[PDB]
This record gives sequence, C-alpha cells and structure tokens, in this order.
Amino acid sequence: SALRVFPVTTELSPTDKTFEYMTFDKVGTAQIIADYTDDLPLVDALGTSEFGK
Amino acid sequence: YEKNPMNMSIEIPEAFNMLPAQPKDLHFKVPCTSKCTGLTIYRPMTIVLITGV
Repeated sequence: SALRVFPVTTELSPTDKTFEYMTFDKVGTAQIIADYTDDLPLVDALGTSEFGK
Repeated sequence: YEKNPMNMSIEIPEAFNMLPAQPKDLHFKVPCTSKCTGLTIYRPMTIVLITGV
C-alpha cells in the first residue's frame, strides 16, 4: 500500500542520479524616525540545500 | 559721471539658475549658482568723486 498511501510524483528524469532542493530565510526590523534622518535598519536573506539519491 | 557703456560696465555672463535637486535618504538638496564680474572702468577721467561731503 505504499504507492497508494504516499503521494507519487514524476518530476525526475530517468537519467538523473542525485537531486537537490533549497530553503530560504530572512531577517529585519524597523524603528520610528523623523523627517531628517540618515540612518535606517537593514534586512538580509539566507539559503540552504539538501540532497538525495 | 557720464552714463555710457563705452566708459564703464558690469558683466553678467551667467544668470541665476537652479540645478536639479539631489535626493538623500528622506530629504533633498537644491544648489544654485551664477556668475558676475563687478564694475570695470575702461575710460577713467570721466568720473569725478567729491569726498568729504
């Protein structure tokens, strides 16, 4: 019952031999400012991956 | 004195103008400029200054 209990996908070519997927992340913040300001907080991103066989 | 453009003159090569505004974080800066020379006397002895009045 494996093929009927878990989903089956076909997004993989018969010649492929390893696969990989990606993951993202972010950081940031904000403040209360005035009209004449020259500094503001910044944001960024991140990334990661995993493999298979 | 004698009012005659061949005796004394004032030159304005570049008239007053405003450059496009340069933006910053949340405010702008507007510079202005112009050109001038001053008074030039080509032919003296046509002007008399009575001092100590």
